[PDB]
Amino acid sequence: NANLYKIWLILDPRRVLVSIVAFQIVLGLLIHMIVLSTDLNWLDDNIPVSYQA
Amino acid sequence: ANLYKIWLILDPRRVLVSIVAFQIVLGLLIHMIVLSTDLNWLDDNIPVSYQA
Amino acid sequence: NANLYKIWLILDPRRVLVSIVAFQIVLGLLIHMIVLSTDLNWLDDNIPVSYQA
Amino acid sequence: NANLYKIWLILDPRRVLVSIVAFQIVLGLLIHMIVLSTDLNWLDDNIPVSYQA
Amino acid sequence: NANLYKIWLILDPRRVLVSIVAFQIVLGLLIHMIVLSTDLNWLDDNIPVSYQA
Amino acid sequence: NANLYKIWLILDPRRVLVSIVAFQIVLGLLIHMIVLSTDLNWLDDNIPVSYQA
Amino acid sequence: ANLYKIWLILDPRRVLVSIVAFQIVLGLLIHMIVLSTDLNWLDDNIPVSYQA
Amino acid sequence: NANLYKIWLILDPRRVLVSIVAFQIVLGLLIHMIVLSTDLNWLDDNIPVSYQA
Amino acid sequence: NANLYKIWLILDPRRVLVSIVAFQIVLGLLIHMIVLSTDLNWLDDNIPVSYQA
Amino acid sequence: ANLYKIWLILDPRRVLVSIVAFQIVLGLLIHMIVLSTDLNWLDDNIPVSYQA
Amino acid sequence: NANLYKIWLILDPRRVLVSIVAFQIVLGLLIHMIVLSTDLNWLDDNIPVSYQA
Amino acid sequence: NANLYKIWLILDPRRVLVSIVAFQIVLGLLIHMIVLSTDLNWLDDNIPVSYQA
Amino acid sequence: NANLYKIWLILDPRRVLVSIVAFQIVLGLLIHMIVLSTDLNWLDDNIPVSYQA
Amino acid sequence: ANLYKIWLILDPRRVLVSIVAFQIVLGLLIHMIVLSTDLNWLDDNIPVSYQA
Amino acid sequence: TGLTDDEAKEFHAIFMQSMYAWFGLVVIAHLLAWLYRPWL
Amino acid sequence: SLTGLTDDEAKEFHAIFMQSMYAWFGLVVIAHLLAWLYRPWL
Amino acid sequence: TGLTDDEAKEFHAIFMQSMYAWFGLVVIAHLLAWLYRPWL
Amino acid sequence: TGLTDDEAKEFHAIFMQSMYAWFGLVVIAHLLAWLYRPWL
Amino acid sequence: TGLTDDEAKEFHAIFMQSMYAWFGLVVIAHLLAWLYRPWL
Amino acid sequence: TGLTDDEAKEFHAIFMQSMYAWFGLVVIAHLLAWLYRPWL
Amino acid sequence: TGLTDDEAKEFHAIFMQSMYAWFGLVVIAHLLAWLYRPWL
Amino acid sequence: TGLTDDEAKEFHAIFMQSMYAWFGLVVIAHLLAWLYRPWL
Amino acid sequence: SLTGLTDDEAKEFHAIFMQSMYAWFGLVVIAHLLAWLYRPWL
Amino acid sequence: SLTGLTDDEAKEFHAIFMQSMYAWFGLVVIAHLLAWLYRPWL
Amino acid sequence: TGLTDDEAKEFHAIFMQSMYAWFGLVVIAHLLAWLYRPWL
Amino acid sequence: SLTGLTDDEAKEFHAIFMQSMYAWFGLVVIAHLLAWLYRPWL
Amino acid sequence: TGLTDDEAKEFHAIFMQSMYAWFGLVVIAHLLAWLYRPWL
Amino acid sequence: LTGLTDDEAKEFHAIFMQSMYAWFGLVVIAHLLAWLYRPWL
Ligand code: BCL
Ligand code: BCL
Ligand code: BCL
Ligand code: BCL
Ligand code: BCL
Ligand code: BCL
Ligand code: BCL
Ligand code: BCL
Ligand code: BCL
Ligand SMILES: COC(C)(C)C/C=C/C(C)=C/C=C/C(C)=C/C=C/C(C)=C/C=C/C=C(C)/C=C/C=C(C)/C=C/C=C(C)/C=C/CC(C)(C)OC
Ligand SMILES: [Ca+2]
Ligand SMILES: [Ca+2]
Repeated sequence: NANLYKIWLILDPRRVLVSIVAFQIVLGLLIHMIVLSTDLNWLDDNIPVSYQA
Repeated sequence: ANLYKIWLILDPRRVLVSIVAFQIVLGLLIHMIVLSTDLNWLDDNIPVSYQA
Repeated sequence: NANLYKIWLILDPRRVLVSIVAFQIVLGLLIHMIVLSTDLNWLDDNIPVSYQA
Repeated sequence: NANLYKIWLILDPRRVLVSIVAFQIVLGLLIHMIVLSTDLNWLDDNIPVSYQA
Repeated sequence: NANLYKIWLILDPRRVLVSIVAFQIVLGLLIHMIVLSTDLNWLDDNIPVSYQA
Repeated sequence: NANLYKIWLILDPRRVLVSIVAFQIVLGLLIHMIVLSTDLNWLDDNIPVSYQA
Repeated sequence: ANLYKIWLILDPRRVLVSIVAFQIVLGLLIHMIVLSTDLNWLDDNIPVSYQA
Repeated sequence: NANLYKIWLILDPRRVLVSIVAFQIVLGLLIHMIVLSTDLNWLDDNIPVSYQA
Repeated sequence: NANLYKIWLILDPRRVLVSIVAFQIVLGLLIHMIVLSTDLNWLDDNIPVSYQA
Repeated sequence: ANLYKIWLILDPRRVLVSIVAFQIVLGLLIHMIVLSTDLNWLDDNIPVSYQA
Repeated sequence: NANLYKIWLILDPRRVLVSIVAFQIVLGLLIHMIVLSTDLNWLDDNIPVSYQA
Repeated sequence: NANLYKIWLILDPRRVLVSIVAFQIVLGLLIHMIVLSTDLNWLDDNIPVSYQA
Repeated sequence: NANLYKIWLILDPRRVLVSIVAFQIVLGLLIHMIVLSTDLNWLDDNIPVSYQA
Repeated sequence: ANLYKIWLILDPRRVLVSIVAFQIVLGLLIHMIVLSTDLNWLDDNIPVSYQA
Repeated sequence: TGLTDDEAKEFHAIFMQSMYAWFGLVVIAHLLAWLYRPWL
Repeated sequence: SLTGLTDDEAKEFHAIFMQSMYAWFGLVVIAHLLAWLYRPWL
Repeated sequence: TGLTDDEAKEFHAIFMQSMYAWFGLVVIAHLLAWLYRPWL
Repeated sequence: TGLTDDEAKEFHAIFMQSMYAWFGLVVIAHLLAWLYRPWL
Repeated sequence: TGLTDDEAKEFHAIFMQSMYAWFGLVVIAHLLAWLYRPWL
Repeated sequence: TGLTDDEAKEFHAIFMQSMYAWFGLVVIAHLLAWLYRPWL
Repeated sequence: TGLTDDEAKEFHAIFMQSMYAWFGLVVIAHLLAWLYRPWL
Repeated sequence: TGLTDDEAKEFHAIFMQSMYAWFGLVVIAHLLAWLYRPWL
Repeated sequence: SLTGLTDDEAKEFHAIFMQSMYAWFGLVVIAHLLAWLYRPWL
Repeated sequence: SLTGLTDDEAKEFHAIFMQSMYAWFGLVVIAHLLAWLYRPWL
Repeated sequence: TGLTDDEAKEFHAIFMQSMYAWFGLVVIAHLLAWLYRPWL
Repeated sequence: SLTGLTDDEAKEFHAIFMQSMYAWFGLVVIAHLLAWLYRPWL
Repeated sequence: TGLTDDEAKEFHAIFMQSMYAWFGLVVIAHLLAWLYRPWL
Repeated sequence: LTGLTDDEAKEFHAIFMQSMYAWFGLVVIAHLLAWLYRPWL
């Protein structure tokens, strides 16, 4: 809609930005945790070579 | 046709905050629920197994 | 009776609506979990085909 | 007696209705949970057809 | 005695009825749980027939 | 003595009645549970007949 | 002979309440103690065993 | 000394009597429990006869 | 010294007596606990005779 | 081009404190995470084993 | 030094005496318990004779 | 920039110094503990000679 | 320096003395336990003669 | 050369108290750490075992 | 409690009537339960 | 009174409460009849 | 408690009557229980 | 609650209409679920 | 406690009478228990 | 809430438009997920 | 405590007399217990 | 919130352009991650 | 004084305290003599 | 403004913040280049 | 503490005398304990 | 100025802070050089 | 602390003297302990 | 800030430096003795 800019007359910009930043950082950490525990792991998969040997 | 008066009872700001929080929590919960079944897309060796 | 519309002169509409919404969401989640626990499961039942294979 | 309608001059109607609603909902949930665990279960009894097989 | 109707000049009626109702409901639940655990059970006793088999 | 009726000029009647009622109910429950555990049990003793069979 | 002045120091009502409570608790405790010895009167198959 | 009666000008008689009574009752209970655990027990020692037989 | 009687101008007699009596009772109980557990026990040593024969 | 107004909403001091704390915590977390994989640089006997 | 008697113009005598008494009692108990657990025990050492046997 | 010295018009110097000192001490302890558990240990590696043996 | 006697214009003497006394007593106890735990024990080492036997 | 002004920011009394407490705690910690290695001086049977 | 005497009389009458009705219902229910599953 | 309700309000509330409770009991009875026709328990 | 003397007399009379009725009921119940399942 | 009579009547009308729509949606959903996996 | 002297006398008399009655009841009960199940 | 009537109408219009856009996105995503990994 | 001197004398007399009676009862009870079950 | 209308317009413009830049960077990163390790 | 006692009261309390402490110690000594005559421990 | 800063102060702070952030990112990039030259992980 | 100089001096004299008596008693007790059970 | 320091005080503090930090980093570098000379880890 | 300068001098003198006496006693005790049980 | 004047800071700094240097000298001597007893490196 063209009159969507009035959303900032209801929501306080400062809290919106702080919540966005915190939620994005937490989501990044959580998704990295989730991906690390599958077969898509990039650290402990001996590519290119194995270094503990 | 007079449903637009629902905002004369419920405060819009709290409604929007609750909707956003509930939708995010529901998305997380449903993704975790689906991950644990046989519909998993990460640890299902498609297209190729990478650890091996 | 035909004078049932006076129930809103005793109960506050706002709290009634909030309680209804919360109770319905909680009941929906609870019933979906209960149905998932039984043998009516639709996710992990190998229909139409097994994917972890 | 025929003068029972004075029971609302001692008990407040609003709290009476709220307590009735809450108690009935809790009782319904509790009775369903109790009946589910016996041999009257309607979900996990393979009727009409077993779906996980 | 015949002047027992003065018992309500010492005890407040509203709290008396609230306590009676709560105590009776709790007693009913307790007696049902007690009876269920004995050999007088009516649910898991395979009468008239067995539904899980 | 014959002047025992003065005991109510020292003890408040209302709290006396409330304490008596509560103590008697608790004692009844406790004695029924204590008797149930011994060999005087009347529920799970297969008299007149056994119903779980 | 002047022992009746003991009630000018101790409050009568609290004395009576304490006496009643202590006696009830003592009765329960002594019945518990006796119930666990060989003086038990309930589970001693006299006059006849009923769970049989 | 002969002027020992002044001991009540320092210690309050009421608390003295209450403490004496409470301590004597607690000591009686404690000594009875202590004696019951030794071979001086008078209840479970089959004298004069054994009743659980 | 000969002017030791001034120690009561520093220490309050009442609390001194209460502390003395409490500490002595606690010490008596503790020393009986300690002695009862050694081979100096007088209760459970079958002297003069064994009563729970 | 008017992004410099972001400091008329966010307080400069708390922003700097939060950045410093978050960066330190992230550095510790990533070093610990890397230490537990096969990319470890301490317990890999390179260039030589010292305990032996 | 000869001017040590001024140490009571800094430390309050009453608390000093109370602390000394409490610390000495605690130390005496602690040292007796420590010595009891070594081979210097005087109670359970069968000297001059065993009493339980 | 060349106007970085204005950073002390925003951050209080005293708290900055205290935080720096505390963080450096904690980091030193943490890094000295982390290295000790690896094969770079300098205490328990029998160099130049074993002392317990 | 020769003007070290001004250290008491910053540190309150009373708390300094109390802290010194408490720290020294605690240190004495701790070092005694540590030395007892090791091979330098003087109590349970059967010197000069073995008691308890 | 103007380093003597650090006492115009930091209070001397708390500085000395913190220094003393930290040094005592560090001394205790390092003695415990050294005691548990093979550099122990108490239980190393030198110059002679005493409980033997 | 603040109740007068006539209010006490009326409350006692209604309380007695309700308690007797409740007891009659319990008695009927126990008669049915005994007819179905005797316990004594 | 204690609650503040008048007498006519008490009468009206009692009438509506009785009607609603009777409707609820009728629905429960029908549901139990259906459940007995499906899965007898007694 | 604030009670007068006549009120104390009336309360004592009613209390004794109720206590005796309760004890009579308990005695009858125990008689029936002994006739069913003797324990001593 | 402070509501007048006309406001209560209007709220009742809208509440009844919305609850009926919700119940119709639920009924359709259970019809589909029964057509997929009969449970009774 | 605020009690007078005559009140103290009356309370002491009633207290002693009640204590003696209670002790007599206890003694009778213990006699019956001894004739039933001797413990000493 | 303090909102007027015109503000209520405007908020309702924007809320409904945004909710419909969100639902359209959800149904497109579910169509893609069904074309990838059928579950029913 | 607020007690006078005559009150202190009276309380001391009664306290001593009661303590002596209690000790006599304890001594008699211990004599009986020794006649039943010697422990030393 | 106290914001005027022109301030709301300016904030909305900057917020939208920043969100679009962030989404573009995320899309590029996901393209690289797919070119390295395909998951679907 | 801190406790509020005068000097004569202090003297009287000291005399009575010493008398009571000595009586208590005498009783303890007699009891320990009897306990030694029964069960020597040293 | 809510924070209380003027416009020129905001501009100066933004300039210095950008300069410092870019320097920090350059150092991070160099460190990651060295770490890749030592132990390749991808 | 509020003490004057003469009070401090008198307290010091008595404190030293009492501490010396206590130490003498301790020394005698350890002499006896060494004559019974030599630990060193 | 939130912290209440003048411009000249800020300049002097920055100079002293920079000097002390550089000295600390020099000591750290020397210590790490010695540690690498003794026990190489990379 | 409120102390003057002469009081500081006096306290320093006494503190140093007492600390030196304490250290002398510790040194003597450690000499005896080394003469009994050498540990180094 | 702390209330100290400009000369008190100089005096405190001089005494603090002297005491810290003495403490460090004692530590160095103790570590020298420990190295002659138990060489750890
Ligand atoms: C093989 C190893 C060697 C050894 C190697 C070394 C080396 C190397 C060093 C020491 C040092 C010390 N060793 Mg060593 N040491 C050994 C075995 C011991 C044994 C033992 C029983 O085995 C003991 C008791 C000690 C004790 C000591 C201390 C004398 C000293 C540490 C003091 C300190 O930390 O300063 C504390 C500093 C302060 C400034 C404290 C000031 C005191 C204040 C006034 C106290 C007030 C109390 C305060 C407020 C706290 C309050 C507490 C609460 C009220 C409870 N070592 C063995 C034999 N040891 C160190 C040393 O000598 O330093 C000179 C040192 O460098
Ligand atoms: C086989 C299963 C599929 C899958 C099946 C589905 C299905 C079906 C759906 C999703 C949806 C989502 N999936 Mg997916 N999804 C998969 C695996 C993932 C993984 C992962 C690491 O594996 C992640 C991180 C995600 C993440 C996401 C989100 C983009 C989205 C849920 C957001 C939400 O809750 O909105 C709630 C947030 C708000 C209401 C806040 C307001 C919205 C803000 C302002 C706008 C942000 C973008 C918005 C979420 C739109 C997303 C579209 C994206 C551009 C793709 N999916 C796999 C590959 N996924 C849902 C979706 O796409 O919604 C459109 C959805 O219906
Ligand atoms: C074999 C079993 C079927 C199944 C059988 C049923 C049956 C039967 C029902 C549902 C219903 C629902 N199912 Mg289903 N459902 C299945 C698996 C799922 C899965 C999943 C990941 O597997 C999800 C996320 C859902 C989710 C849903 C919700 C859309 C809905 C419950 C919402 C609610 O409680 O409203 C409560 C919320 C409120 C009252 C708030 C007020 C209304 C708000 C503003 C709007 C709510 C959105 C509305 C519910 C959307 C409905 C549109 C379509 C019917 C989807 N189902 C499987 C495949 N499901 C219920 C339903 O459809 O209701 C209409 C329902 O009766
Ligand atoms: C073999 C056993 C049968 C079964 C036997 C029975 C029997 C017998 C009864 C129920 C009743 C109920 N059952 Mg059933 N029920 C079964 C399995 C289910 C399952 C399931 C997922 O398996 C669900 C979700 C339900 C749900 C329900 C509810 C509709 C209802 C309890 C509501 C309540 O407590 O009102 C309490 C709430 C209030 C008092 C609040 C006031 C009223 C509010 C405003 C509206 C309430 C909703 C109303 C009950 C809707 C009626 C729907 C129709 C009856 C279908 N049943 C199986 C299939 N069920 C009871 C019932 O039907 O009551 C009429 C009942 O007597
Ligand atoms: C073999 C053992 C017997 C048995 C032996 C006894 C004996 C003996 C006694 C009871 C008594 C009681 N038993 Mg029975 N009882 C048995 C099995 C049961 C079962 C069951 C499900 O098995 C239940 C629910 C009960 C319950 C009861 C209560 C009716 C009563 C205790 C009430 C109370 O504590 O008053 C305390 C409450 C108050 C003081 C509050 C004041 C009074 C209030 C206003 C009304 C109280 C209700 C009144 C007691 C009902 C009496 C009517 C009839 C006597 C039944 N019994 C079995 C069959 N039972 C006691 C009794 O009958 O008392 C008269 C009693 O002496
Ligand atoms: C082999 C071990 C001996 C034994 C060896 C000793 C030795 C040795 C002593 C005791 C002492 C006591 N023993 Mg013994 N004791 C034994 C077994 C027991 C048993 C038991 C059930 O087995 C009991 C209950 C006791 C109880 C007692 C107390 C009478 C007394 C400790 C009271 C106290 O702490 O003073 C604290 C009292 C107060 C603070 C109150 C102040 C005084 C009051 C006003 C007067 C009341 C009487 C008072 C307790 C004096 C006791 C003398 C009695 C007349 C016997 N002994 C066995 C037989 N017992 C101690 C003692 O006799 O003290 C004189 C004592 O020295
Ligand atoms: C195989 C993996 C490599 C390794 C790969 C990397 C990579 C890649 C990086 C680091 C980075 C760091 N590594 Mg490394 N690192 C390894 C092993 C170590 C070991 C160790 C004992 O093994 C230590 C103590 C460190 C410590 C460090 C820090 C210097 C730095 C993280 C600081 C930070 O989070 O700033 C956050 C603090 C702030 C933002 C506060 C503000 C700045 C303050 C005022 C000054 C900070 C000092 C600055 C970071 C020093 C950098 C100079 C040199 C790079 C040393 N690494 C192993 C050997 N390391 C990061 C880095 O170098 O950043 C430049 C980095 O990108
Ligand atoms: C093999 C080991 C020896 C033994 C070796 C020693 C040695 C060595 C000592 C003691 C000392 C004591 N022993 Mg011993 N002791 C043994 C077994 C016991 C047993 C027991 C049941 O076995 C008991 C109860 C005691 C009790 C006692 C106390 C009398 C005294 C510690 C009190 C205290 O800490 O004062 C602290 C209290 C205060 C400072 C408060 C102030 C003073 C108050 C007002 C009065 C206190 C009473 C005073 C201690 C009386 C002492 C007189 C005689 C010495 C008995 N010992 C065995 C037989 N015992 C210590 C002692 O005699 O001190 C003089 C002591 O040095
Ligand atoms: C093989 C591994 C080496 C070793 C490798 C390293 C390396 C690499 C480093 C250290 C550093 C330190 N090591 Mg080392 N270290 C070893 C084992 C030890 C042992 C031990 C018992 O084994 C101890 C107690 C220490 C202690 C120390 C500290 C002196 C210092 C860390 C202090 C700090 O965090 O400053 C933080 C404190 C502040 C910021 C407060 C202000 C400082 C005050 C005013 C001045 C105090 C002295 C200061 C710490 C400088 C020390 C002078 C000399 C370098 C000793 N190391 C072994 C032998 N160690 C670090 C260092 O030397 O820094 C200079 C360092 O880089
Ligand atoms: C104000 O007053 C006016 C003027 C109105 C006058 C009125 C005065 C009146 C009416 C006064 C009335 C006074 C009364 C009735 C007083 C009664 C006093 C009594 C009964 C006192 C009894 C005292 C008993 C004592 C103190 C006994 C002490 C025993 C002790 C401490 C025993 C300890 C034993 C131990 C620790 C044993 C341990 C050994 C074991 C074996 C337990 O260890 C495991
Ligand atoms: Ca890799
Ligand atoms: Ca050694």
